[PDB]
Amino acid sequence: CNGVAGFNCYFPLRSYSFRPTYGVGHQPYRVVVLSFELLHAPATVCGP
Amino acid sequence: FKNIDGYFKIYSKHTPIDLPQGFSALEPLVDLPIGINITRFQ
Repeated sequence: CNGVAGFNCYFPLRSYSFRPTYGVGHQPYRVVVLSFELLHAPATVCGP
Repeated sequence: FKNIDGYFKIYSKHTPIDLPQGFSALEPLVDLPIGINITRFQ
C-alpha cells in the first residue's frame, strides 16, 4: 500500500464521536482494573 | 550494613574526637524491604 489508503489498505483506527443524544447502552463507560499478587514477598502494600 | 531475610539493615554511630579506644554501641538507623541479591559494593 506504499503508506497510502485504498482498497485493502485501511487505517487500523476508528473514532467514537460521542454525543449526549445516544441511547442508554451507548455512552462511554469509564473503566479501571486492579490486579493483585498473592505470593510470598516483602508485602509492601497492606490495608488499614 | 547487613542484608538478611529480604531486608537491608543499616546501623550508624557518630563521634567527634589509628582507631580510638573505648566502647560505644551502634544504634539502629534504617530497615528497607528491597529484596535483591548483593555480592559487591563500592
